[PDB]
Amino acid sequence: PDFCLEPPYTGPCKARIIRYFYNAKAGLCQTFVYGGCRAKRNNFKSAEDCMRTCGG
Amino acid sequence: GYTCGANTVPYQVSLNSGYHFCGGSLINSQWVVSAAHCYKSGIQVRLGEDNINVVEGNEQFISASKSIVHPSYNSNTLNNDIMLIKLKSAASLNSRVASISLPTSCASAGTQCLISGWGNTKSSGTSYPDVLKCLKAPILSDSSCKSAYPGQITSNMFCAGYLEGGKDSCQGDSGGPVVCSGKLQGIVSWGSGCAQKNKPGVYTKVCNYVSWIKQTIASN
Ligand SMILES: CC[C@H](C)[C@H](N)C(=O)N[C@H](C(=O)O)C(C)C
Ligand SMILES: [Hg+2]
Repeated sequence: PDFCLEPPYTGPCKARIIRYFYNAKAGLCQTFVYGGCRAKRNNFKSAEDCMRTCGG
Repeated sequence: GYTCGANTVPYQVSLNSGYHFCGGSLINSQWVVSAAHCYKSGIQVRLGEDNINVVEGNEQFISASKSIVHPSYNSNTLNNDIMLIKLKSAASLNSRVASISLPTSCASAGTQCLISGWGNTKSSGTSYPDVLKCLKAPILSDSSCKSAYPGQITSNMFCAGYLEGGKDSCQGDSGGPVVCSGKLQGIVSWGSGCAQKNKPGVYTKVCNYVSWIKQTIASN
């Protein structure tokens, strides 16, 4: 999945919600800050979701 | 930003889900106003906070019964970015927990307002405060807001801050107050980054919603 290679996107909104993204470089799911809106697909609510969809 | 001072913004609330993710404003004993993009499950509201990381003895942690996002919130344009939260139990209003009055009219450009939150304190970089931060910023003109953000500003939004940069609201601040002459005129909502030049913060225009908030609080 091609979206799994894409950099984490915080976006314009100003919430501080911890989510997961796939870090291709490290070969694992990492946490980042998500601003609460306009999320991109490399944005998961748990490691487990991230790993299931992206973990390659 | 500056350190507001302990319990100096008594209507400021932290929304917690295991950690601080948003702010909000107490509008009465049982109701909080926040942003629609702050909607989560399992919200715990924390009142009487200053240091969100230690327990200082003025706190009330109260869970949310109900969380009501505006029926016309658009996830994409961020229009109608407003949500109400009903507390499970009424708060005890004291000197460190007090609510904020809703506006009778809309505030004009050039009105200086207080914006407060536990969000990031570095424009570029990362630093989340223990204590509450405050920021005095003017309401900007519709004309300048729309030119800062072409085709993105609806009648339910306003800009506030400094075209120069370095003074803004950041991630962690959403849902939190913009209070102008004692009245809740805005909610911290979005921006293109933060504290960037020519890109002021964008705030939900609370004066357009006063009828909705009242009737919704009344019938819930
Ligand atoms: C609104 C609460 C405060 C002022 C935010 N979180 C903040 O510390 N902003 C910094 C600033 O000093 O304005 C930063 C430069 C965005
Ligand atoms: Hg920022």
